[PDB]
Amino acid sequence: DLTPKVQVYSRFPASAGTKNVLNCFAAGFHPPKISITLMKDGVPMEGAQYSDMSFNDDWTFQRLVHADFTPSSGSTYACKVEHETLKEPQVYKWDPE
Amino acid sequence: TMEARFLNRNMKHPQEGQPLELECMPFNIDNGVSWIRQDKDGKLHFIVYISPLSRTAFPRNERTSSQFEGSKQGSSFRLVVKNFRAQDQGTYFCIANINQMLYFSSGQPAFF
Amino acid sequence: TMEARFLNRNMKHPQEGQPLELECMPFNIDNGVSWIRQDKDGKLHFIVYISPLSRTAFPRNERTSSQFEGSKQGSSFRLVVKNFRAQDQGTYFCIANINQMLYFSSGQPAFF
Amino acid sequence: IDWFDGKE
Amino acid sequence: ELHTLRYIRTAMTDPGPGQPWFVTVGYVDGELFVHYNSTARRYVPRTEWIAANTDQQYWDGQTQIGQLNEQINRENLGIRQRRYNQTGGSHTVQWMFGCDILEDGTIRGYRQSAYDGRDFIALDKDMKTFTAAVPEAVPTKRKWEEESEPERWKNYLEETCVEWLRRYVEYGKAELGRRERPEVRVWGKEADGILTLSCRAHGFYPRPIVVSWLKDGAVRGQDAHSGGIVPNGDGTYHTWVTIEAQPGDGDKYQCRVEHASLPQPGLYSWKL
Repeated sequence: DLTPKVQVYSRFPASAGTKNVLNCFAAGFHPPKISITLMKDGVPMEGAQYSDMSFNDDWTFQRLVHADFTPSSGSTYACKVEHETLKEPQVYKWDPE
Repeated sequence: TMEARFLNRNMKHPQEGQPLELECMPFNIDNGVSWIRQDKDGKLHFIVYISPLSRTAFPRNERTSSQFEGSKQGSSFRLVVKNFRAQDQGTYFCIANINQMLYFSSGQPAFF
Repeated sequence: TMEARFLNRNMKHPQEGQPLELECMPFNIDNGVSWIRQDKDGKLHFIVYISPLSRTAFPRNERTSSQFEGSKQGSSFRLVVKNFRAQDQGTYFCIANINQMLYFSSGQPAFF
Repeated sequence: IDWFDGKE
Repeated sequence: ELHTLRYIRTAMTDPGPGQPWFVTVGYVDGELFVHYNSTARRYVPRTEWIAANTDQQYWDGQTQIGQLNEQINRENLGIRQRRYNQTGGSHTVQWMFGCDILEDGTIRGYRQSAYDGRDFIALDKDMKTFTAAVPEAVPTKRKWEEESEPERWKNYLEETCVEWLRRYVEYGKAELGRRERPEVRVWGKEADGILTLSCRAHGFYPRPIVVSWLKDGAVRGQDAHSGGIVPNGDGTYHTWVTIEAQPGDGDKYQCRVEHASLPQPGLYSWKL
């Protein structure tokens, strides 16, 4: 399929109170138009940077969004992805530990 | 997809007594590949597993690392024959194990 | 070590339009096995991976039984073809992947 | 260095 | 000593709101180092070493090349759309080319294009003709074979590309050749009477790595669910592999990590 394959992770192994970077990586999709939003408790996180768009040898596109944050126990972090292949935006929750 | 050719694109058939290099470009290289050999009975023989770090794992009847050797070159896995023998004739396949998925390259016949 | 034959051992040929039952007893059972099918040209097709917990992995990542059914029973993995068709003819192999090592059962010809 | 593509 | 220089272009008709329709990016040894898009209209460095080893003439010439490619790709997108009798919608042209210096000292080169996710035209391995994957690419091939375009791109890939790749590998030796160890973390969660164990490796460099789940000392094969190697924001990489087991049975499994930065593979276990 040409739907986005999404993965949510942190730059370092997350510890409550220590600074880190939350990454959302979407790969293997087409067409390249896509929306990827990092969310702290359903609200878009601040300081999100969208990396340059590339593709693999199979011409499928990839995009990485990342944002600096301090992981808080008692806060849910997700990634919302919208694409033409999906009939509704898809949310991918982040497993902190 | 995947094919498995002779390294030399001019070579049609392998020669006796000389080395033979088999090339295999898999669509995914983040995982290793396994070389297998099918005989004339049709039974399948595992030859060697080549890892992405080029670290090879040979069968436990250890003596292929004496005969064949697996390596990585760029984005292509390579199986080398020091001496092509009569027992080295057969159909050679590349197998890629991506998640729980097996992908087979088109076999290369090494006969005559 | 490991063979994988028809459950029905009197039966010589698989039949059209009906299910077809294959049993596979591997020497190691704590790891899953894969059913693959070779054509008459020799092309190799991945059919299914059956896990030790009986959780099936089908081509293109699917977990859905559209045509095939994989399961575990005692010390034997079982592959059924719900509707045996003309394109399901071929030589069926069981593959066990233990410690980066592949072990193959002798193939079984399923032809009309 | 990059280089310019051909016209199709 | 495997080194690669790669350039990829994307020309879109539906890029998205506030997104450049034409984007070109370059990679040395997998690391992004140059970038051009149709909004900034200028080639820009993406690493400190490439900026620290180039003069303004370099970036001016590259920007000229990028703008010329913008115009050419606009027209090529239109032509490809019309050979398919297409008036509008989401259509994309992709280009991928470059050169590899492999560990045996040999040279490889490639230049392939795609239309709407599928192959369109490509310079073949002998670098003597162009191969059209679809009939709509046959006119282009004809034109490109009467303009001596195969030899032009052969001379680029076999020379200019390789020598500039050598220069880039010199400039970024310290960065490209560096080693960064992964921070590994084993985790476990139970649901529906199944115990999912996960092993995450964070922030490793270079990209090649192997993360295996051992059960009772034996490497598991198709029983592990891997996510592949995915990027971090800082040029490092990340991977995670899970495996399912019975409620309990936790001491049987180990995570093994093999990487260029670890003299011996790392072994990790769960600790609830």
